Amino acid sequence: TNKIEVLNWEAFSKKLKDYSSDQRQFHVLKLGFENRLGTLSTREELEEFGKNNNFLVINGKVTQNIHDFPHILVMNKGDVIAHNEEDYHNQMRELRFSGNGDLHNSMEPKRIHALFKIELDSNKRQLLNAAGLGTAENSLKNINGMTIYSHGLTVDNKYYEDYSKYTHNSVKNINVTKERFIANDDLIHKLIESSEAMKQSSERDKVKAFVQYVANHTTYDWEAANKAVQNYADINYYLGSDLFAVTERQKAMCVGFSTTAARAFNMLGLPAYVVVGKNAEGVPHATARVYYDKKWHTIDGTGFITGNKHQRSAKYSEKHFSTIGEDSYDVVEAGQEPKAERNYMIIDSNYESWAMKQKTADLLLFNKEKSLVGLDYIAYVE
Amino acid sequence: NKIEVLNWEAFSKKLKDYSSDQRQFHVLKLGFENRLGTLSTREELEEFGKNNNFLVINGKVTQNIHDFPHILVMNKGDVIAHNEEDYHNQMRELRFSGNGDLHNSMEPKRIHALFKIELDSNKRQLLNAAGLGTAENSLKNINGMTIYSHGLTVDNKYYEDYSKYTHNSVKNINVTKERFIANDDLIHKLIESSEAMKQSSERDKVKAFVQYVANHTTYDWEAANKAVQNYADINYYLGSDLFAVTERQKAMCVGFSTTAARAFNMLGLPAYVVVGKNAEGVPHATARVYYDKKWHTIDGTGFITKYSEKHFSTIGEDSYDVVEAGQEPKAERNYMIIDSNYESWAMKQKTADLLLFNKEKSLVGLDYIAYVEPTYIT
Repeated sequence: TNKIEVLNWEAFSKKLKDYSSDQRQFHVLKLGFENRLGTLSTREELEEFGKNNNFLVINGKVTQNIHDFPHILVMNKGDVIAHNEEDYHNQMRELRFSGNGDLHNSMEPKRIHALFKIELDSNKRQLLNAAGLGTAENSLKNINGMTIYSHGLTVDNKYYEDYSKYTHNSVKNINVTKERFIANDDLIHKLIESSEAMKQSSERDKVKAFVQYVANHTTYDWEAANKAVQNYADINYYLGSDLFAVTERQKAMCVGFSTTAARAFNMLGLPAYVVVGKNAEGVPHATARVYYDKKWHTIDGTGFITGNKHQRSAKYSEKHFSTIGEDSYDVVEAGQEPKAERNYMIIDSNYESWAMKQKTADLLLFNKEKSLVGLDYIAYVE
Repeated sequence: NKIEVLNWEAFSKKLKDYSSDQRQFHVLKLGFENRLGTLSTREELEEFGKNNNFLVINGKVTQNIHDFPHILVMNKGDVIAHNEEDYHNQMRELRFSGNGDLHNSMEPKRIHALFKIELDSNKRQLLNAAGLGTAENSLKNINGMTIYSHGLTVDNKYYEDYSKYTHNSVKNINVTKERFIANDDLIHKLIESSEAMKQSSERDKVKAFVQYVANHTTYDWEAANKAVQNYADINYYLGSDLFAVTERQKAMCVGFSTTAARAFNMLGLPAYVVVGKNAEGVPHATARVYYDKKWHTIDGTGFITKYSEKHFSTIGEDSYDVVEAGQEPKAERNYMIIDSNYESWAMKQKTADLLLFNKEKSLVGLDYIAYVEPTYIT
């Protein structure tokens, strides 16, 4: 009866070149999945599918003619094809748990397939659910002259997919490569360009311009900030706070804003670092400290959060006009305990005295070339 | 001073040579202030050898630190500076975590030395100003000689925070049959402790178990509150899966219901897990459980930040309207979506078969059928 060969991309590609040399695009079906894995796929994209899938040849045929278009059949590398009924029933005798798979590297749900009808019925799936487990759903594909049936082989925690989204989000921003970091520095450079900060005369107006631009093109993450004030554990806090938040994600919280700003200011020859303290409403906050016009300043790049105002005291007036809230924080020295509990930033004066005297490009530590003021400029004078 | 770095094989050779009598070691890992192992065996040392190499200092394989033998290890990948210049070369250009081959692992690497090396506060302030971090300065004084360590690779400064999410996301999936069986054992302990088997009637077994579990498991009100705030949260899954009440000892409705359903099938009380809305109109889950000739809705969700007998009677048992799979609820309040055809099928099964796996952990053996209820008066 019907034969099925399982080949990898190398072997399959050979057969493809023999039986379909003129064919340039292919649809691709993956056994166990509703939608095409690929539509109008090229041989390069086929090869890419070959990393996680093997290819099927059925009765000598490399493709299935479906609505007059060649379809390639693939399946997950750990899947099994039951040869006959006896084999299938051997295979389903005992629940097969995901963690006991031989190949350690791939423990996503495996499937079993057969040219005869196989399924796991709603009763068995209800019992799996009753043990907190899940397993891939029933499905089939009608092809040329036969039908291939599929369903879960391994059982696992029924929340596997939900969890695995957290796996992905938890790793996509760590193990950062030098390439990733340089590309981010490019994103910052582009923010600097778009802000037109370099077109400003004074250093102060450079700051103003960049801060206002970023505030006008980055979403503040109200939800995550909300959950963070009620110290509720949230991966979104980190996604809004790290070096990729305003640049890649375009959605950020205070630490994100302040880190992107500090990086940008150092590029612009304006000695900067990130500080933390508390809101004028007592809630934990973060800002940048930036050196310009002979002084270290507190710059709050997220000055739109608090609906409630608080004036006073006079140093020396509101007439010292700022439209980015320059130096509106009290400062607390690193080490010293905060004597108040609102409207302070914890600064480090030794570091500030040190930083203002360094070559600004050195302050970048790495990728020093992206400095916009060369490699020798020092902000401090006399 | 001489420091030599050995994998577990070679080090085991030398340990056999010089410390055969010692069957337990404490284990210090360079760059870490706590011990890595406490009274570790050679088994556990071998496990340590998967991600760490072993230090041999001036020929010695073991150290007397507080009148007990200690072994020094360090992460594979960590580097040793031999002199000031060598140290400068290693540090000359930022080393990013993701640029190791490695092939494994990609955890922060550290650099070590027998002379003073540190990443001072200035440098860490600049790293911080880049959104970057690296391992802390650290120190071990072994026997008059001092081993200095600090971070070597740099990465996203939230590396540790993200990695807790990585860990929590994978620790409960790729479940092994051994893990599943051990979870069944945890459930058995809950049953024993609940004294449910020592009750006379089915209803009392159900009440005892549900009560005990709801009284000895933390209800995760935060996760629940955020779930009704439709704020995506890994803690929902941690409070909902099969390890929630058993391992985590902290759960929401699906967790309580799933553990209870499993226990009831073990106890010979046909059970499955159903969803719907509680009396407030918010998404809830319960267990449907067969006993006393009827299918019942059992809501065993706890309240501890006491689940009483009154609560069981008025809320825990049969307090929901049932709606058939496929049908619309009367209001969006106080209903559970059941499968009547499934209920009819399951109640006639050998209850061990309802467990699908680890059937020998059935507390009523292999032949128990709940549907056997042959007289009217009971």
